[PDB]
Amino acid sequence: EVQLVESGGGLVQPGRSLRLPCTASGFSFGDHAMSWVRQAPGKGLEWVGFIRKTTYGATTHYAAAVRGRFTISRDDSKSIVYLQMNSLKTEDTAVYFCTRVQLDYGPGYQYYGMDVWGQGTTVTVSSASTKGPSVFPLAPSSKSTSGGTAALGCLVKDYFPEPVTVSWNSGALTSGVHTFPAVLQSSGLYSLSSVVTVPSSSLGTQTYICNVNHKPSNTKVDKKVEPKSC
Amino acid sequence: ESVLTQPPSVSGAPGQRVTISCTGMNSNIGAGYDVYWYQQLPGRAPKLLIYGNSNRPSGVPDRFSGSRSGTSASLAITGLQAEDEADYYCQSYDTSLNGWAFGGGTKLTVLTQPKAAPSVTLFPPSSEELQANKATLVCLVSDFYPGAVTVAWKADGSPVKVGVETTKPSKQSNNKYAASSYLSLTPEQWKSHRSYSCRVTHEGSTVEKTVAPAECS
Ligand code: NA
Repeated sequence: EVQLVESGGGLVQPGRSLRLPCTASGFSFGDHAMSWVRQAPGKGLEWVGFIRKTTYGATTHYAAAVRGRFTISRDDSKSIVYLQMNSLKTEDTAVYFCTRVQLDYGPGYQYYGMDVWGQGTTVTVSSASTKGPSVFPLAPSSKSTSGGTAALGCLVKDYFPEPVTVSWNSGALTSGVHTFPAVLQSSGLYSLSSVVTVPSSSLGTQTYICNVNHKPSNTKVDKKVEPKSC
Repeated sequence: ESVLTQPPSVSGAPGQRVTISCTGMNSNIGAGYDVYWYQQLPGRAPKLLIYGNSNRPSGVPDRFSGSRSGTSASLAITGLQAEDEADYYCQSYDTSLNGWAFGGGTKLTVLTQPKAAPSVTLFPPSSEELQANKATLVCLVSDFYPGAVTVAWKADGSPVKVGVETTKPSKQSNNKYAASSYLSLTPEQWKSHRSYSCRVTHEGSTVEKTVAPAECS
């Protein structure tokens, strides 16, 4: 079957460079233009650039955001197309997909839909390294209490890499708990929150502790979440 | 996106017909550039769905149809099936960008449970974080269906876009969805305003919660 396989992902510092090879199989690589597309974590698709067949000079065309920084090239004898990324910026962080441009003929011209996609490879541009989280309480108050139910939680900030797990009262409190996925800040560090809803009457009588584990930094944090009388 | 505009979400029950619009410009669809559609199933790479405005690749069933008229394109799904839950992206060439442009993407939900409006809780910076010279507002959204919201922030009634981070919705234990959004501020920014608000839009309706820096400090 037709197949594309990217390699070469990884973590690289801003201002450095990385090459991604993409190997094609199951079709005649040289018969097709090839196109790169990227998808930053949580975001939509964004075209990177494409390269024509060698018989036409293998000319290339890029999105404005990577012009003068990224270079696409191809080697038809090895069925490989390369994405050379120079001058990397944090906002280049994305999954990079290698794609094949179709040959289907329309009314007087060829279409250019991307009809085969690789699985994609992650490129992270960041100066972050292993870092344990800071844990802050999200104290319950009148502003988080509705109809006799109070929400409280804990904010787990600026850690690397994923993941952290959160439990409440050592696993004894599970009803109403939700731990959210993390957000990636531009600094390259992650943050998340965990929330639980409890009866507002229990607040003076029950203790609530969120247990944060970040195994990459060998850190555990048990944060007491005290209610605010406002 | 800028030059191609899609609705962030669309939904319907199994068997229904839904449409996804792709509103273009005279620098792309209106100038005659063809429209392409890509389907991205959750956790997968995109696949070509429609090429050259209305053509289906082999392997794409005929409940998918594409049309174009003027500066607009549209993807119809006639007879929604469960496996069609996916993000859909339209794509066209744009001469003001001189590149291949994508719409922002539409999440299609195939409804399997009753719709449910979101609950919203907004947390101010904790004193502990403030004492560490940082400030994060935390807006938590829960118990909603389908799993698509938009979150906007305000300071003193005025929009604020810098410093915002939002997660894509994910399932809670009760099978509804939750989402979170964060506003990062300096302690001085926080203290300098009278109010901060998060506004959560779900199915064209909006829930807004407000905190005041002068309270709970
Ligand atoms: Na070509």
